[PDB]
Parts: sequence; structure tokens; C-alpha cells
Amino acid sequence: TNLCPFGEVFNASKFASVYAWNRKRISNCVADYSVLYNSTSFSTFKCYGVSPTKLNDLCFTNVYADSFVVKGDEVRQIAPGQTGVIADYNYKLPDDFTGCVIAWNSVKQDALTGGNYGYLYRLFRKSKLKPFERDISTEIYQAGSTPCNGQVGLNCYYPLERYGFHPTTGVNYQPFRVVVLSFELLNGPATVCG
Amino acid sequence: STIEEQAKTFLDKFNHEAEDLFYQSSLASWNYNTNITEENVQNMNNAGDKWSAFLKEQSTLAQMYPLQEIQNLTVKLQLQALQQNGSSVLSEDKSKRLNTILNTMSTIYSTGKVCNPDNPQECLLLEPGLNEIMANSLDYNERLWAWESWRSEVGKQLRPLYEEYVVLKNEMARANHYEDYGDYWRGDYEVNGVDGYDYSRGQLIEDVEHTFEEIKPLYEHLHAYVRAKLMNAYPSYISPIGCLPAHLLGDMWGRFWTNLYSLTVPFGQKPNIDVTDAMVDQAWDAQRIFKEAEKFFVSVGLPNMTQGFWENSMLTDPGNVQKAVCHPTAWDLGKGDFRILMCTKVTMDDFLTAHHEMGHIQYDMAYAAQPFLLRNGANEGFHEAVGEIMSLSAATPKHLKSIGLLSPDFQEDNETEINFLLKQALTIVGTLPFTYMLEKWRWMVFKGEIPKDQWMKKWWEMKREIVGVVEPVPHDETYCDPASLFHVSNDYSFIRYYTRTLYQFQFQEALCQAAKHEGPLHKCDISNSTEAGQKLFNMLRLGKSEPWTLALENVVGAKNMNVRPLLNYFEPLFTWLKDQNKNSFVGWSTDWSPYAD
Ligand SMILES: *[C@@H]1O[C@H](CO)[C@@H](O)[C@H](O)[C@H]1NC(C)=O
Ligand SMILES: *[C@@H]1O[C@H](CO)[C@@H](O)[C@H](O)[C@H]1NC(C)=O
Ligand SMILES: *[C@@H]1O[C@H](CO)[C@@H](O)[C@H](O)[C@H]1NC(C)=O
Ligand SMILES: *[C@@H]1O[C@H](CO)[C@@H](O)[C@H](O)[C@H]1NC(C)=O
Ligand SMILES: *[C@@H]1O[C@H](CO)[C@@H](O)[C@H](O)[C@H]1NC(C)=O
Ligand SMILES: [Zn+2]
Repeated sequence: TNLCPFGEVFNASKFASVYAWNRKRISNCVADYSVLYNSTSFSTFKCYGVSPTKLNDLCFTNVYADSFVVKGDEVRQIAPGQTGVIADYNYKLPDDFTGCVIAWNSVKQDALTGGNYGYLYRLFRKSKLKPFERDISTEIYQAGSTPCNGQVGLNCYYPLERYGFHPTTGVNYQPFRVVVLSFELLNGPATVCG
Repeated sequence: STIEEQAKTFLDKFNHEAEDLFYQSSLASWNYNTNITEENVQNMNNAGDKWSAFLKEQSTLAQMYPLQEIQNLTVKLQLQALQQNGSSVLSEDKSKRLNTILNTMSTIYSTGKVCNPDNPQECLLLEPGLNEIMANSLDYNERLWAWESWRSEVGKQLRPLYEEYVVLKNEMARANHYEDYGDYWRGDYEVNGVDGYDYSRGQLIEDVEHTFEEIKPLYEHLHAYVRAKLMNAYPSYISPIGCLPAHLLGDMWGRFWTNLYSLTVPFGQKPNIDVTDAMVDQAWDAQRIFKEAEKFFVSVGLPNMTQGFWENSMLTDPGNVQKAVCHPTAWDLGKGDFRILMCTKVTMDDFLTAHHEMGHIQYDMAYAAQPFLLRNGANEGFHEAVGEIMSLSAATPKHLKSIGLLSPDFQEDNETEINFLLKQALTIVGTLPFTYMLEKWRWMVFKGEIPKDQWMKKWWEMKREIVGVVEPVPHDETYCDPASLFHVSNDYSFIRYYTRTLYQFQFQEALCQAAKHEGPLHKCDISNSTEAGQKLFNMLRLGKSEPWTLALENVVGAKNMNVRPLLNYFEPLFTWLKDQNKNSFVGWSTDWSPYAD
């Protein structure tokens, strides 16, 4: 009977990039989702299949918590059946999504005067990603047909650009710290529920 | 594996890089504009060099994709806007020569040192001097001296520079597969590859000439009225049936006739409308002015301003300790950061100017969803039209009575309507022939139909034939009187003002027809008309992703430029001028001159 480490997940100092989103396996603890519901400090809290306030008296085998940072108008890509540079090349969710997404504005922390160019995201890829797969490669993308030998040149460019986060940019370009939960069911016993 | 996929990926990379680079550049420029120091200018110039170098390198990388093998219209538009490098096509020595020529012309125009022959130590600069002299003074000899002295001091020096400039620009344009530099400018209104919405570059000249031929009668009546009133104001220096002297037109060149309002007022005893005192009484400040502008814009259904606008914009003069430029501007810094830089006093003119700038900002916010290379107006003459229609809709007495700045018992009559319409014609109809004649002369000199030993001759006879304005002093072939204007000497296109003047009235007429306005068009208010707001946003949200003809059809229903809305706007003043000038000769003879007695 322990409180799940949501403090070092939400209240954490720095969130990972969207192309290298942090994947933490939480289990063997007691998590009250009602305080997360009533935090009222998030701008997006949406999931289907089970209501969050009704999910409190339910549990499954294991739960996964995905966390990253994206722009403001890129949180809409975190949903099943969506298309975008985040939903395809950076973070894909299956149509049978069982958890939901927690996103909030984070200009006070992730935006600095002069530009916070430390957040990255993958722009190009030879094929779209499958649901729940990570790609942190650093190879050069070949847009043309000739090999460029791992060097950037004509039709060759590093497929990893940086988010330019400024404190003054509009909401459609402000950093939004996104947390994504996942509730999977297996043949094992249920260990994490209130 | 194809070429279009590579072009799309390259455009994606370029957009995502250039957005951050341009954001940094505009941010440094803003830090300079609101805080004038030396390190701020250093940072602004450094960011500008970075942005220009990036643009040149990206044009170099983009010139590797042929347009003839690209099917997508948006990708083709972006590739065409990115491939036009500019002066890098010419040689290096010729490029540096042209740059030095432009810089020299700009410097001679900006630092013109003209002084009277009575005392050489003290004399007046252009801005705080010659402008106020030509705008407020009334002595004939004084205005003539100012005009002739500025001409002989600026154009006489700019003539050979302008000749070499013309030659180098023609060389650069012919190197870019254009016919001349005028064709390069007309390439702004060019549309290709869109069945049913095409527009050639000579079709622009054709439609401009047709629209001006249709405007001719109203301008002739206005010119007759102004000539009569100026003959009343100048008893022995204006012929009753001739042209108007060039220095009696309200400014250095005669671009606008706004400064002849006091001399040409219809009913001088009737008080013109002004809501400054009602603002002073009700404790009106900049914040209240901009809040009322935002409310006017949200009443038509357009979204209100963002929080960053109210948090970052400079709406008041920041005291005395820190100096900043006080020119009103609408700032689109990129990445969803819209701001307005304006030193606003408690004035009705500043109220209308704030409405104009917020219209600019609304138009900027509209097409923010378009790709980076397509975030601009449909053509060069759309932003100022979108601003001017908002200014017109907010300047009407109906809106001033709605927001409580005017008494509900105000008895508006035909006299005030005629006064307002005549002022509007002085500031609107008076600049159309000037603009058309100037752009026609510049196109014909760029083309070669005017040899360099006929420049001033053709310029002055075209002015006499079109604008109906005669010079008071004969000018030989050493003058470069066109270059005496800011736009001619600083390499700026001038037809955007004509096109904007026509487009703003087309927009006003369409928006009012969509608002179910009954009565004259000059008394129209688009406030609380969400249908009109939607009809306007349908075009505002496009940007330049579609041909400007389609964008114009999306509002006015017509694909082409037209002057019928402008004439329908000025019908009341037209009938008034027709009733007034029945006992006076209308028209001008291009032979009479104030120097041949
Ligand atoms: C982390 O900080 C935020 C902001 O102060 C606070 O609302 C939140 O409760 C903190 N985390 C925890 C687990 O209390
Ligand atoms: C303006 O810039 C100077 C240095 O360039 C700085 O000391 C000052 O604080 C700035 N003022 C504002 C209002 O930012
Ligand atoms: C052009 O490409 C965009 C994607 O960049 C696509 O949405 C659009 O439909 C394409 N249009 C044409 C005519 O190919
Ligand atoms: C602008 O509109 C939004 C939309 O509801 C509203 O929340 C906001 O308060 C408005 N801004 C102002 C200054 O009223
Ligand atoms: C617009 O509608 C509002 C709300 O009814 C009203 O207060 C205002 O006076 C109206 N203004 C005009 C110009 O119709
Ligand atoms: Zn403007």
C-alpha cells in the first residue's frame, strides 16, 4: 500500500523530448486519480472507454506513463486515429487506446528569454511509426536517391530539429508538457489501484 | 523517389528552420524599436545578416528543383517564391555597383541639405521643414521657392545615379528572363497554371488603364472644384480653365490633396465631426481605445486579440527615459506572436489608426495556418485595403453614436456628409491619377519607350495630360523630378496604392451588401454583421496560397479589379460637384503654364 511515484513524473524537473519520450513502468502502488482530476492545472484531460472518475475503483495488471514536451497546436496529435509529424514520426497511439493524455502549459519552466533550443523532435522518416514504438536513431535522411555517406548535403539533412521555445510565443507555439497513461490487461493479477 | 517528394521535404525543412530564424530576427528588431541603444542596433543588424545569409543559401539549394516538373500548386508557389534570388544573378562587381548606387540615392534623399540664398548657416531639412512649408503655408512665392529648391537640390544630383540605376536594373531583369524591371514588378499580380483565374503581366496595365478611364469623370469634377476654390484662395496665380500649379497641391509632390481641406471646404461654418473631447471627458486612454477596437472586430465574428498582444505590445509612449520610434506598425514576429507598436494620443485620428493597425493584425492572424512562404497578402495591395475598410467602418457617425462618443441627439445633415465626402475624396480620389501617372512613367522608362533625353519632358507632359498639374518652372533634362519622391529614389513599387484604393472600396461594397445596409455606402457600418465578418475571413484566411483573383472573388464575387464600388461610394459628392460646377468650365488644357506668360 504505497503511493505511486506521480510526484517524480508530473512534478519532475525536466521532461524528455517527444522523439525520446520517457517510458516508466509503474506498478505495486496505490494511486488516487481523483486528485489528478481535481488538480485543474491541465488544459487537456480526455479519454474514452472508461471515465476517469469511474476508473478509480478499477485496476489492471500494469500501467505505463508516457511523458514528453511538444508545441501548443501539437497536443491534438496525441489521440487515436490522428495524423501529423508527432502522431506519425514521433509518437503513435493505437486506435484501441485504453488510457488518456494529460497536457498543460509550461511556459514558465521550458521557455527562456533568448530561446530554449534544447527540445528536439524527428521531422522525417522512411516510414510511419507503429503504435507504441520508439525511434531515437541519428542517421541522415536520404530524400533523393544518391548516398551521401552519413554527411549532410544535397537532399540529405539531419532528421532531428529542435523546438525553439520562447516565453513570448503564442499558445499555438508554447511548450506543453504532455503525460500519456496506458492501462493494459494481462492474465496476471491486478496490483495498482486505489 | 520522384522530384516532387524531394521538393516537399526540402520545403518542410526550409519552413521549419526559417520560422525560428525569422522569429529571432523580428524579436531583435522589436527589442531595437522599443529601446533605441547601440547594442540593440548591433543585435538587430546581426540577426538581419543571419536571416539574409540563410535566405540566400536556401535559394541556392532551391534553384536545383525545376518548376516545370512540379504538379502541386502550393509546392510550386513556394518553390517559385524561394527560387527568386534577385541580384545574385548579375556579376559581383555590377551587384556592388548597384548596391552603392541605391545607397547613394537613399542617402542623398534622406540628408538633402537645401538652404535659402539669404543665409547659408541656418536652413530647414525635409521633414520638419519643407513638408510643413508645403502643407501649411499659403504664400505663393514661398511654396514655389520650396518646390523648385528641393527639386534642383535632389533631382539634379540623382539624375545620373538614376540613369545608371535604370540600366543596371534592366540588366538584372533581363538576366532573370523578364522583359524589364517594370515587368519584374508586375510579376506580383501574375497568376499561372490556374484555369479560369489566370492573369498576365500586361493585363495589369490593361485593367489599370481601363479603371482609370472609368474614374476620369469624377476626378475631373473634383479637379474643377479644387481649381475654383484655389483661384478663390490664389487670385492671380491660377487660370480658371487651365491646370493647377504643382506646388499648390498640399505637399512637396501633390500625392495627397488632404492639406487643401480648409481651402476647399464646402460649408466652413458647419463643424466637422470630432470625438476627441468626448474621449477626454470620459477618461479615455490607449487601453480603452484598443479595447473598443477589439470589441468592434469581435462583433463581426473575427476572433479577439491574444493575451501576448496585450502583454507585449507598446501602446503608449514609454515615458522620456527611453527613446523609441513612434511610427504605428502591426508586428507579425512569427510563431504566433502578434504585437502593435504605436504611440497613441487621445485623438480620433489615433483611434482610427488603431483600428487600421488592428485590422492589419487581424489579417495577419487569419493566414497564420498557411505555410511560411505563403504567410502574406494575396498580392501587394491587400493588407492596406483590409485596414482601410476597418477605418472607414469605424469612422462613421453610427459607430461613434453606438460606442457613446457622440450625442444621440446629433442631427446629421447633408452639409456634414458633403464635407466628409469631399475630405475623403481629397485623401483618396486625389492620389489615384498621381499614382497611375507615376507608375505609367516608370514602366515606360523601364521599357525603353522614353529615351534618357526625353525623361522630364515626357514626365511633365504626362502629368499635364493625366493629373492636370502644371509645373511653375521649366525643367531641362538635368532634373530627375520623379526621384524627388521617397518611393522612386528608394526602389519601391507604387501601383500597390492604386490597386489598394480600388480593392478597399470593392471590399467595402461587398461587405456592406453582405450586411444588408440600406442607403448610401458612405454611411455603412459593418459592426454586428457576422455574415460580413465570415465573408471577409473566408478570404483573409487564404493568404497567398490561392491566386489573388480567386481571393477577390471570395469576397466581391468578381475575379477582376473594378471601380464601380468607388464610384458608388462617391456618388453623393459626385452629384454635389455636378450641381456646383455647372457654372464653371470642367477640364484642363495641357498647354497653359505659369512660366510662359
Ligand atoms: C509539483 O508542482 C506543482 C506546482 O507547484 C504542484 O501543483 C504539484 O502538486 C507538485 N507535485 C506534487 C506531487 O505535489
Ligand atoms: C534598454 O536597453 C538597455 C541596454 O541596451 C538596458 O539597460 C535597458 O534596461 C533597456 N530598457 C528596457 C525597458 O528594456
Ligand atoms: C499539395 O500538397 C499538400 C501537402 O503538402 C496537399 O495537402 C495538397 O492536397 C496538395 N495539392 C495538390 C494539388 O497536389
Ligand atoms: C478573448 O476571447 C476569449 C474566448 O472566450 C476569452 O476567453 C477572453 O477573455 C477574451 N479576451 C478578453 C480580453 O476579453
Ligand atoms: C452591436 O451590438 C451590441 C450588442 O447588442 C450593442 O451594444 C451595440 O450598440 C451594437 N452596435 C452597433 C453599431 O450595432
Ligand atoms: Zn496599415
